[PDB]
Amino acid sequence: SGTILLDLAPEDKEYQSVEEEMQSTIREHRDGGNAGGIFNRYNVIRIQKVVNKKLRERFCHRQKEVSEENHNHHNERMLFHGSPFINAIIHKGFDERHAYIGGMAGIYFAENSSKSNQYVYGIGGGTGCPTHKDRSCYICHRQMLFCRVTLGKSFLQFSTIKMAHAPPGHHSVIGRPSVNGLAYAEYVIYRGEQAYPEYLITYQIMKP
Ligand SMILES: Cc1cccc2nc(Cn3c(=O)n(C[C@H]4CC[C@H](C(=O)NCc5ccccc5)CC4)c(=O)c4ccccc43)cc(=O)n12
Ligand SMILES: [Zn+2]
Repeated sequence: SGTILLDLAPEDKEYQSVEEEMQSTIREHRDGGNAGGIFNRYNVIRIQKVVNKKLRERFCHRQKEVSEENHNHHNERMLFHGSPFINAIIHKGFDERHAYIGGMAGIYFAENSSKSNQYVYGIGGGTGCPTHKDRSCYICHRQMLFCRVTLGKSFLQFSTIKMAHAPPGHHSVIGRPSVNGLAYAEYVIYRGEQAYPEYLITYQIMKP
């Protein structure tokens, strides 16, 4: 792989920062918690920093190109990603060519941890955890990524993003919340090199 995983200690500001971002972005979802489960907070088991020389080279190369195409600003954002492919991603990086066989074009990120949690076991939560088939499992360890995402010039729309590529002049697409539209933001990129899987978070949802 070339990937090293570095464990962050709970007493480190960096761990605490990531956990705070995860905990403070939990929101109530319009499915009544069906996809991701019913919870008010997570139990964070472990937070690991993902290091891979080649993946970083690719991410930094693309970031420079995007910066050049966007008035010298790459417009990086930290965003959550949840999907059943976390293990592949930390070793091989993001690969947009897998967007079809996954269930979708595009790689999707959320600014709310709880939105990404809805997707960890699949679209709509799939059938939940492998062991108990429970989308609201309080026992099984879940994983999500908190990633660096190069957004460049973002195309904003108040509708669900279903495009094949970013529009001309843009590097990402954001589906924006509105009245009678989306409830939470979703961020899409169309090239794997525009995201780096920086933090791997292992966690449980907690029963209220
Ligand atoms: C509506 C919606 C809102 C907010 C978030 C959200 N998140 C997802 C996550 N998700 C997803 O992005 N895909 C497409 C990806 C294509 C890249 C692929 C990947 O990089 N694989 C790595 C790799 C490298 C080499 C070799 C093999 C593999 C990961 C999945 C999904 O297909 C997906 C599938 C199930 C659940 C969430 C998914 C979706 C979404 O609709 N979101
Ligand atoms: Zn379970």
